[PDB]
Amino acid sequence: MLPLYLLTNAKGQQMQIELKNGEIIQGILTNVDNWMNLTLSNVTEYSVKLNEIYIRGTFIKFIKLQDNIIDKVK
Amino acid sequence: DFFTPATSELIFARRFLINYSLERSRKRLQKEMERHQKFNTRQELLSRRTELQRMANLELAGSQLVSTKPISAVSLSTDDMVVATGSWAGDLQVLNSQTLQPLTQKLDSHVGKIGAIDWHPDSNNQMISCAEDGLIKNFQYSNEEGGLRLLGDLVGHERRISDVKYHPSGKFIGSASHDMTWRLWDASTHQELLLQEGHDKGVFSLSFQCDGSLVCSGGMDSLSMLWDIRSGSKVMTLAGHSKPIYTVAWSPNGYQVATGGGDGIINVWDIRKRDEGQLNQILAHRNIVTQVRFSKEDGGKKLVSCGYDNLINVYSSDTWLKMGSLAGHTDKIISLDISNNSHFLVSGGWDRSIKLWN
Amino acid sequence: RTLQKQQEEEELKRKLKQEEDEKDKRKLIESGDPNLELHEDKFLLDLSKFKIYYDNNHGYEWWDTAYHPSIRYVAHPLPEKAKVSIKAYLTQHERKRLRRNRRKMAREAREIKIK
Amino acid sequence: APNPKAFPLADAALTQQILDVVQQAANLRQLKKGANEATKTLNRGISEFIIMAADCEPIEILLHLPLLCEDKNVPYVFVPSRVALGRACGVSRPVIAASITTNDASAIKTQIYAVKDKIETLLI
Amino acid sequence: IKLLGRSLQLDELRDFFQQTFSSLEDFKISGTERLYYKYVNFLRYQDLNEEAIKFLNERCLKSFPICHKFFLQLGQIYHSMGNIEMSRETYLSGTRLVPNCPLLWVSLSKIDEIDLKNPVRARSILDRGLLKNPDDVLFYIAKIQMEIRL
Amino acid sequence: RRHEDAIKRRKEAVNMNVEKPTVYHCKVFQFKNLQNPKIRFKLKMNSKELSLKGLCLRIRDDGPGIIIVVGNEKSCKFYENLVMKRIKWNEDFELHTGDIKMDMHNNSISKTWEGYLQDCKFKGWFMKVCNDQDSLLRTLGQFDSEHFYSPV
Repeated sequence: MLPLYLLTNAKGQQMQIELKNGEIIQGILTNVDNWMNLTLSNVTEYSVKLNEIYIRGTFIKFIKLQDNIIDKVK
Repeated sequence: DFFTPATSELIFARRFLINYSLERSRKRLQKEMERHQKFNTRQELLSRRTELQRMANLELAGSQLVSTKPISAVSLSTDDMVVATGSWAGDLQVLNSQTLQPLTQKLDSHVGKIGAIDWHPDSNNQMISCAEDGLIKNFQYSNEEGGLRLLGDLVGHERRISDVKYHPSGKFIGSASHDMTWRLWDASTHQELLLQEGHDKGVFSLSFQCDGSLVCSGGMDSLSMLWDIRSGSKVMTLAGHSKPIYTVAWSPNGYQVATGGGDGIINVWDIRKRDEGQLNQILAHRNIVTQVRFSKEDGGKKLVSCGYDNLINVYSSDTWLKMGSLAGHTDKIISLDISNNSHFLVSGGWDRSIKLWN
Repeated sequence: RTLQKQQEEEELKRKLKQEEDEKDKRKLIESGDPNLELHEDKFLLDLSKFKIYYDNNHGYEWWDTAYHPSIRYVAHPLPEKAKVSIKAYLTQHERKRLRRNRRKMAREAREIKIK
Repeated sequence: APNPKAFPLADAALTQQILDVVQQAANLRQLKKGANEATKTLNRGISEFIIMAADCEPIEILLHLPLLCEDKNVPYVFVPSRVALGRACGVSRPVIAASITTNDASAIKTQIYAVKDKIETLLI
Repeated sequence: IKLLGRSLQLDELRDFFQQTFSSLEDFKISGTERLYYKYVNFLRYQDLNEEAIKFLNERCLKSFPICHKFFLQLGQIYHSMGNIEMSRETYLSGTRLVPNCPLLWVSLSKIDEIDLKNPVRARSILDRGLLKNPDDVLFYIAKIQMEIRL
Repeated sequence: RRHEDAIKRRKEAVNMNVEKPTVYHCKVFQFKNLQNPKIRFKLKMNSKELSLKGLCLRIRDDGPGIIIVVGNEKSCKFYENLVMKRIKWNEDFELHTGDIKMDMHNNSISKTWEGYLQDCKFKGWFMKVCNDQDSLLRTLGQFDSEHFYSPV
């Protein structure tokens, strides 16, 4: 299906986000918009523990989803 | 057969019933006329909430053990002088209302488990009693003479009887038996006139409308059939119960009927409106409903119900909602009766002890 | 634009307080004068309904308005009236005997058959 | 009808449930058959409830018990057929009265309280 | 307190009491429930002083009041001097404050049947309390003991 | 093989031929607060497993509400067991979104009613929220039972 629709069905799931600066951001998804701007909970980054972080959609390289994303989503 | 019997003794009495229920119907509805004419929301609703608050604020006053078996029948005499109580090992005793100490000596009358017991509406201290035996007995009672002196001894039935009532005229005594028939009696010659088969099982309860017009008969078929004594035929067949109807009572005004069933749901039937809003159903007690009563001299407007749940609960004639739950019974509550002045409640149950509420 | 919006917001805010006050007034009226949550409205009698009702009854009551019925006779009508599977248990003697007979039939069947 | 006298008398469905509890407690050894052992359970007071038979003759021999049940405040019902009752008790010879007794460790205790509750519903 | 109690020494028991309260300046009601109870209990062992015992359980029962031991001891004040109305009323307020306590209902029904007599009020009391708390068996025990006394 | 054949016999045996037994066992419950999602999940899933014709209503979310259940006496009995015994209504639970801890000591459960009624008009078990007691009593009113909810 559609990626945005999949991130709409997926709420509150652990995933490992890759950004353009090259820093790992491992977090739990909260809300998704049409611009795929991500807000995560229980956030920890690699080159820092954070309760919540805002993520711009355009700065994202790729997203490592959990394996059950199809089961929990669909 | 339909309409087969002639019933000669009945017509002479039945015309007395059309005159009686006619004049008391007009008089009663005229009192209702003045009432609905003169009421208003303010002292109507404030007094209503006051009385309901009183019933909700009632609490167990006292208790007096009586019989070796449970107390099946509890009925307050006219002007709440004494209470008549029958048991399953047949004995019936009257106890002074307030002090609750037994006035009469132990009396063994009925052989089987005693059914309903009622007091004569004219305050003559004549109490009718039914039991497992086909005998229903009149008992003349006095303040001080001694014991209880029976007058009439009546066999109308083969199997166990259940509820006997007085017609408001006091000249007729209704008897509901586990036979297909429920019968109506004379308070003079003690003979049968009405005999009715309305049900495939026994008729477990009778209730006379306070104007004497209509008899609501709760059956074990889970049907309560409304029989005009004068019309000789049913007015309406109304069954909301899935289980046998273990009690029925008329509101002082014929505007409301209350049928306690074996479903624990009290079916309150307004028969003034025949095609709309007949039933107002009420969730009464955890287990089934034993006896239902009305506030009497208050002109109804307050109901009180007891069942095999250990609570005795109170209702109003309009909201029909639970104002409060009445504790005090360690065990099943098989019988209940209200003071005429509505102040105190007198009940009995498998606790084998009469109880009061003040 | 912002100012106008702000003004509008203020107005809206103002409007809510009056409604709250009205609700409080209603509750006060209710204490001494009915409550719908408790169904206290049901205590009200209808002069129109009861009046046109009794006039429709033409005096007396809907029971005896027919006073047409027959006094001469007494009805005894309509003696109006579910299959349940009957489970028949049985003794340990008839369980042991039953199993013994069945296994005897199968045993003799296989024995004579193979014979 | 199985006699005018005997009361209360359950229906086919509740009779089926009660007889099911009869066989079950009979498998748990929590049951006592017969009028004499029923009487013994009533006097001891360990009886949860009394089952009796409607079709039995004469009826009086089972009519001595209801007085004792009402004395001890224990519930009782009448199954229609003594043949079906004893057949549920696990005896070919028809039994008239059976008694479900009390066990605090019994696994069917909840079943006994439910059926007993419906019995108390019937008693009146 | 039990020792000097066995030796029966009024000055050392009383002075030691004042020492105990002076140590109770630290307050926080650690174990003090039985402290006040034994204090009023020996001040009961002496025949006199019963009035300042009333005031004593008025200030202590005023502070603690959930105690339900002070309601029993004070019902023993008014039952000790023979006040049936005072006793009864104090057991009523007591049962109103602590419904979970059987001893108050039991003593209440006792003073009902023995003093004001009648069975009626007593049976009513044990019934209403029983259905107030169904859990405790001591209430059924109360009804059974009352009945076997009847 | 007997196991698989039994699973097949049960799968084809789900609906059976079974008619309406009537004899509907009905217990209405009322609750102060359902906010704990675990509770609503237990009500949904358990009601679906036991096939209980009934419903669960509430006033303005956190506000009080009613539970109504109809069906076989055994199934409804088990339901009452899970509502009363298994479910602990006095409890702390946090809403997972951040998280917001809702600690309810006051929230409790009580059985308002138990008993049989003829002709259940519930076609299924329908949970709903109502913004006011009026629309709640109309929600009960579409089944022509107003009286299951008694405000106290």
